[PDB]
Amino acid sequence: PRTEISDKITSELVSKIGDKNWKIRKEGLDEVAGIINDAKFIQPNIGELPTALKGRLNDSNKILVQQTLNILQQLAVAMGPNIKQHVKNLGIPIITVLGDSKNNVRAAALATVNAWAEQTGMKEWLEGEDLSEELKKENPFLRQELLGWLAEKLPTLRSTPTDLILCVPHLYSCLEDRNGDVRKKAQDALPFFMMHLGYEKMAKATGKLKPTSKDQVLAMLEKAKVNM
Repeated sequence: PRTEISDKITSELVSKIGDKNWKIRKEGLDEVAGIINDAKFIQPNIGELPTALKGRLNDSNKILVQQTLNILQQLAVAMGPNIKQHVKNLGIPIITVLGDSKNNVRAAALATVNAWAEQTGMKEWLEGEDLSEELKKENPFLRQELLGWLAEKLPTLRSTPTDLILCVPHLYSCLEDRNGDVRKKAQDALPFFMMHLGYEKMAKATGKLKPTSKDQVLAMLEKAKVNM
């Protein structure tokens, strides 16, 4: 079977990963990468590792954010579909890294959520309020990347996205975002939202907008109704 590595996740190791000295944090993360690669395939119980890694997704040293993202990629491949058990606790915090100002860090975060989605499908990622609460944030890097990801994943869903409607008010915010790339990605995503929600549901959601915003969004909606 797969190897259980929970007993490798010791108090000593978790303590190193959270140390105040980056060299000791790095030593801890280096060890974790080695443990997973040597096991190759692992059981889903990874002790307190998720708490330790969540704590490094905003490390002051960007190389340790990158190292943590690579370890999260290892975990998806090594654990397989059982990594679904960790999506809400550990996967969603990866989404916040799409808001990094460093292009190479954002790129690694996107690759990481895609590596997980290959194992888990998109259902857990789109369920409930968690993703919409990230899209809500006025970070143009986060909005851009998340809208791009939605446009790519929405036509491939194996389960109806129950809570896609929760993203809609923030999608509409993005249609008028200050950032032009955000506006472009929101426009790209619009028809893929509509394929699941339908026009009337999306048109109803414009009620909460100010009259000027409501007017432009409805016009964008009419045009996407061509592709229906």
